[PDB]
Amino acid sequence: SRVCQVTGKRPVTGNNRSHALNATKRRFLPNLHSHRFWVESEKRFVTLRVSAKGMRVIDKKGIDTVLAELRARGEKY
Amino acid sequence: AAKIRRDDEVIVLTGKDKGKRGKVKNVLSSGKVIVEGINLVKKHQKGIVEKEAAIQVSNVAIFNAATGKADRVGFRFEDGKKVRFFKSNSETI
Amino acid sequence: MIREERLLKVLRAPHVSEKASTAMEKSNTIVLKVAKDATKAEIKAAVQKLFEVEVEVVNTLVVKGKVKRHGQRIGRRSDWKKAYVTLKEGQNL
Amino acid sequence: MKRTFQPSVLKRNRSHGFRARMATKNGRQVLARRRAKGRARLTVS
Amino acid sequence: KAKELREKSVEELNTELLNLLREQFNLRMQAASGQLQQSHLLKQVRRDVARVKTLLNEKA
RNA sequence: UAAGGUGAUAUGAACCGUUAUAACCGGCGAUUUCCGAAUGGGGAAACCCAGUGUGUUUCGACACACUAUCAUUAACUGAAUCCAUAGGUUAAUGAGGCGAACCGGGGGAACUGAAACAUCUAAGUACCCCGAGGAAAAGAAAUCAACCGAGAUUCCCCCAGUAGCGGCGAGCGAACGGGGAGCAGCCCAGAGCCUGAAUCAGUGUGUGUGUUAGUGGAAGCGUCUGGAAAGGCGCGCGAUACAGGGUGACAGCCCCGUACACAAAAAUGCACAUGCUGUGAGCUCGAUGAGUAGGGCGGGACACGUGGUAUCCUGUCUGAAUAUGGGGGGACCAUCCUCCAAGGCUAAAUACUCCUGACUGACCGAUAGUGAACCAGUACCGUGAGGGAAAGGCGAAAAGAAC
RNA sequence: CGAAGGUGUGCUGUGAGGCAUGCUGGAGGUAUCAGAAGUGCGAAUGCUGACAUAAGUAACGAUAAAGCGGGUGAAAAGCCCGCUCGCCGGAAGACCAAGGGUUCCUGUCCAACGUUAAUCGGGGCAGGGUGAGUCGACCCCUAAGGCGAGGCCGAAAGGCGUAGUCGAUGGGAAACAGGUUAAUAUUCCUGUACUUGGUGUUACUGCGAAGGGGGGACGGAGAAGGCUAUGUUGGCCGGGCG
RNA sequence: UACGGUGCUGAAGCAACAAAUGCCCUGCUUCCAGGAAAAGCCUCUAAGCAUCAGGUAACAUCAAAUCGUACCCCAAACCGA
Ligand SMILES: [K+]
Ligand SMILES: [K+]
Ligand SMILES: [K+]
Ligand SMILES: [K+]
Ligand SMILES: [K+]
Ligand SMILES: [K+]
Ligand SMILES: [K+]
Ligand SMILES: [K+]
Ligand SMILES: [K+]
Ligand SMILES: [K+]
Ligand SMILES: [K+]
Ligand SMILES: [K+]
Ligand SMILES: [K+]
Ligand SMILES: [K+]
Ligand SMILES: [K+]
Ligand SMILES: [K+]
Ligand SMILES: [K+]
Ligand SMILES: [K+]
Ligand SMILES: [Mg+2]
Ligand SMILES: [Mg+2]
Ligand SMILES: [Mg+2]
Ligand SMILES: [Mg+2]
Ligand SMILES: [Mg+2]
Ligand SMILES: [Mg+2]
Ligand SMILES: [Mg+2]
Ligand SMILES: [Mg+2]
Ligand SMILES: [Mg+2]
Ligand SMILES: [Mg+2]
Ligand SMILES: [Mg+2]
Ligand SMILES: [Mg+2]
Ligand SMILES: [Mg+2]
Ligand SMILES: [Mg+2]
Ligand SMILES: [Mg+2]
Ligand SMILES: [Mg+2]
Ligand SMILES: [Mg+2]
Ligand SMILES: [Mg+2]
Ligand SMILES: [Mg+2]
Ligand SMILES: [Mg+2]
Ligand SMILES: [Mg+2]
Ligand SMILES: [Mg+2]
Ligand SMILES: [Mg+2]
Ligand SMILES: [Mg+2]
Ligand SMILES: [Mg+2]
Ligand SMILES: [Mg+2]
Ligand SMILES: [Mg+2]
Ligand SMILES: [Mg+2]
Ligand SMILES: [Mg+2]
Ligand SMILES: [Mg+2]
Ligand SMILES: [Mg+2]
Ligand SMILES: [Mg+2]
Ligand SMILES: [Mg+2]
Ligand SMILES: [Mg+2]
Ligand SMILES: [Mg+2]
Ligand SMILES: [Mg+2]
Ligand SMILES: [Mg+2]
Ligand SMILES: [Mg+2]
Ligand SMILES: [Mg+2]
Ligand SMILES: [Mg+2]
Ligand SMILES: [Mg+2]
Ligand SMILES: [Mg+2]
Ligand SMILES: [Mg+2]
Ligand SMILES: [Mg+2]
Ligand SMILES: [Mg+2]
Ligand SMILES: [Mg+2]
Ligand SMILES: [Mg+2]
Ligand SMILES: [Mg+2]
Ligand SMILES: [Mg+2]
Ligand SMILES: [Mg+2]
Ligand SMILES: [Mg+2]
Ligand SMILES: [Mg+2]
Ligand SMILES: [Mg+2]
Ligand SMILES: [Mg+2]
Ligand SMILES: [Mg+2]
Ligand SMILES: [Mg+2]
Repeated sequence: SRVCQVTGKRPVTGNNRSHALNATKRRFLPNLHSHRFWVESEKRFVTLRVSAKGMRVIDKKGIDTVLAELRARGEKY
Repeated sequence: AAKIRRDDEVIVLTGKDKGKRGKVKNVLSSGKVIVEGINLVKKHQKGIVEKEAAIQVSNVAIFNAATGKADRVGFRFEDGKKVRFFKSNSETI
Repeated sequence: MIREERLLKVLRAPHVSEKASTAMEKSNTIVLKVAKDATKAEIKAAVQKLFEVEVEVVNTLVVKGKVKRHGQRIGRRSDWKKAYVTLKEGQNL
Repeated sequence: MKRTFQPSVLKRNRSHGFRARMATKNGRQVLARRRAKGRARLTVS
Repeated sequence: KAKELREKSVEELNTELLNLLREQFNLRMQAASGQLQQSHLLKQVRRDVARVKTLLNEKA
């Protein structure tokens, strides 16, 4: 599914609104990218499907802290 | 417990045989009794046979031979065991 | 080898009919009603043990029960198993 | 003339039988509805 | 007859069980032939088998 | 608990029992085929076919048990690849499926109304999906208020069809504040001193108190009509019992009950009591939730349709100060007041009834009331989902009509 | 010592109505004054049930066709038996699959069912009847296709698919003739066979798969030769002399 | 004969000719549109076992379960009330 493994961002629903205010249902998808993250503690690459936002979280917190959070949830990688 | 029992002498309170006496031959689970010589019917048996029809148990009373009248039954415990007694004179049946 | 408990439940009844009587006189074959789940091996063992005869062969069939009206309501008799048990020549059950 | 019902027990059972009903959520909902209604015969089986 | 059967051992109860099952077989054959007037014996033996099996299970 | 009994249509047969192992009722056990989550593999449900281990064999075979999947944990093992990791096998523990409503969440119509119709409405309704519990959710102020003060959440009555929103149309529609129901507060983000004091869970065991069978339970006769009396007439009696039902017509006193008084070997809910097991309170000193608040863009939620639009949520791009600090007070600024987000738990008042017991009705009485008073979700119809009836009354007693 | 309801009759009010009473009925009814409504039916091509009309009318379902004698019976155009006639005969015969499920056979019954009668029936009731190493299924094997551990994907539900595992309409061992029941028969019996596997006894001996190879293993059309099923005729045998 | 059907016994039982759309034939000839799969089966060895198991043939013996089997089936029994 289109779910960020770091943040849990997923598709949300809302409306397209025309100039005449016609509402049609749409989705907003996360900006997801499969990315190979270097885990220097483990000396290997871990691939995560992450939002661009999730990538900024990894930059801020570090991959070790993030993977520990994933292990606590039971999110496997 | 049942106030009327098989082999009790009873007197008929109600119906065509009111006042007649007889022995309880059989007690039915329907709340009826066969009383000997009471409530006779002529059955057309595939001969014409005379036999007792069941009577409502509330239409017979225990017959008190001492007073010579219909009586009511009560229950009490004498020496551990439950006994029946005549309400009129308090004597164990 | 079959346990005696099992053998005492497999044979249900002798089957009585003109075909059964003829089977006995002409072909030395007894016809039995047997348990629905009885095998030819179990029937053979049970006959040899309990009737004290020597069995040549067992043929079996399942009789499908008849659909029958009792008053208005529809019912169905049970299926049952018939065994044609051929005895050896000089057994004489 | 050839009418619409051309019976085949194999096709009957594969299309509508108990195991066909059990194979999908929507088939299991059929069985749930029929049990709730109190049907004597849940399926064609 | 559970009080009497409870005095026995597993060996004796197993002996008693086969005796009852043999009796049950013989009565069944008599009943099928129409030489059993006493139909009440069928229930008696059936319930006796149940008693022995109950007590064997209790001791097991 | 008992003098009767072996469920019904449904008689019979063959029996069992009467002072206690007949039957019946209740507690606790035993047994509990096959299908079905169905779980050893398969399968057109109620069937077909195995493996492994044990035990027993009359050598033909037989019996019993285990063997699904996923998750977590552990052990043994183990690639590309050196270490390793992936992977493999076994073990333990848990899950799975079903269920009427209520509850939280993920999605989410249209008819319709606007006397057309697109904004708007219907409506976050119907419906689909996920998850839970006896309730759920919410909850201990970055809340309101207005310079006076209040003091978590929830529910009810007001405020008020008001203020507002609105093709300012149709419609939508608060809050502040007041009256009530109920009431309760805590913990982590951490070291120290100190003992394990507070109190919540699992497992006990006495003490009550209910639940699951039961026990006793008052007092009426005569006469008239009649097929029959419980009715009429006469004269009595009980009542902490004249609730109700039955009995050959309408019975306080014929029967079953009722008021009232009692009862449990066994299992069990609850409430306190004191153990054991884990849990640690108190105090001083310190700490105080960042890709967050806020912003830009798009949308959604707020009664509030972008409007002069505060506040909340966030798909996307960004991005603080962190108590000498920060949030809010309906554009915005200043002043003043008030609160402390980015961690969490928490009873009660509230919602509902598949189901169990008791009781009630200016509710129905067989075309009514459930579709169904009756062997009805049946017969019957349909490939299927699904649809779906009709049909009650002899008599007091079968005395159901011998001949 | 006769309630409601039903059905008559009489009286009565301006009306909706009311009162009385005979018969039926056989256990309920309810003044008055108030109170509440599922409160009044002729229509809605209204709804359900009952019953009319047309009408003893149309029709009795292939124009293959009947006739007679005897039987049984309450009764015979229809059943049974017989003789004759007619109809089908690449079927209107015979055997099956599919589908149905006792309709099969025997006895008994004729209400209903059978477009008539019915003694008859696929109708009612009862009893009987389906016998396998070799036929088929199950089973081994796969096709299309289905499901699918992990996996990849998807708001949820789910979608796809690997290893696998299912799935015949296809591939895979073996039985024939005769006889027999009211009703089964390549299943029973008689005679004569065959297949696969397990165990043991003897002999000789490289056996061993989840792998390799072979095989299984495949089209349309056409042509002709060799055959058999089968038929015809003769011979033979039995019977015939119209 | 219980007139439905049984019992008893039983001769000849050969040849010629004709002849399939059936068999030889999953053949042969020919054509283009170029005609399943997998197992059983045969054979080869690997790891392995190694004078043991296993293989091969004859001989003997045991096993071959379970379910279907009635009846209609171009039809009065199936699909069409
Ligand atoms: K609309
Ligand atoms: K309109
Ligand atoms: K009286
Ligand atoms: K009475
Ligand atoms: K009473
Ligand atoms: K932001
Ligand atoms: K401030
Ligand atoms: K109805
Ligand atoms: K009247
Ligand atoms: K009144
Ligand atoms: K009308
Ligand atoms: K007419
Ligand atoms: K006629
Ligand atoms: K077979
Ligand atoms: K099988
Ligand atoms: K002539
Ligand atoms: K057959
Ligand atoms: K067929
Ligand atoms: Mg819309
Ligand atoms: Mg045989
Ligand atoms: Mg068979
Ligand atoms: Mg399974
Ligand atoms: Mg299984
Ligand atoms: Mg399998
Ligand atoms: Mg409109
Ligand atoms: Mg619960
Ligand atoms: Mg909660
Ligand atoms: Mg202040
Ligand atoms: Mg009592
Ligand atoms: Mg009393
Ligand atoms: Mg009466
Ligand atoms: Mg904070
Ligand atoms: Mg804010
Ligand atoms: Mg923001
Ligand atoms: Mg803003
Ligand atoms: Mg914005
Ligand atoms: Mg918006
Ligand atoms: Mg505006
Ligand atoms: Mg502000
Ligand atoms: Mg927030
Ligand atoms: Mg009704
Ligand atoms: Mg009526
Ligand atoms: Mg049907
Ligand atoms: Mg009655
Ligand atoms: Mg009335
Ligand atoms: Mg009148
Ligand atoms: Mg009305
Ligand atoms: Mg009318
Ligand atoms: Mg009108
Ligand atoms: Mg008409
Ligand atoms: Mg006319
Ligand atoms: Mg005419
Ligand atoms: Mg005519
Ligand atoms: Mg005709
Ligand atoms: Mg004639
Ligand atoms: Mg004719
Ligand atoms: Mg004829
Ligand atoms: Mg029938
Ligand atoms: Mg017939
Ligand atoms: Mg007729
Ligand atoms: Mg007639
Ligand atoms: Mg018939
Ligand atoms: Mg075969
Ligand atoms: Mg496939
Ligand atoms: Mg798939
Ligand atoms: Mg999966
Ligand atoms: Mg397969
Ligand atoms: Mg096939
Ligand atoms: Mg036949
Ligand atoms: Mg060809
Ligand atoms: Mg020839
Ligand atoms: Mg001659
Ligand atoms: Mg041809
Ligand atoms: Mg046949």
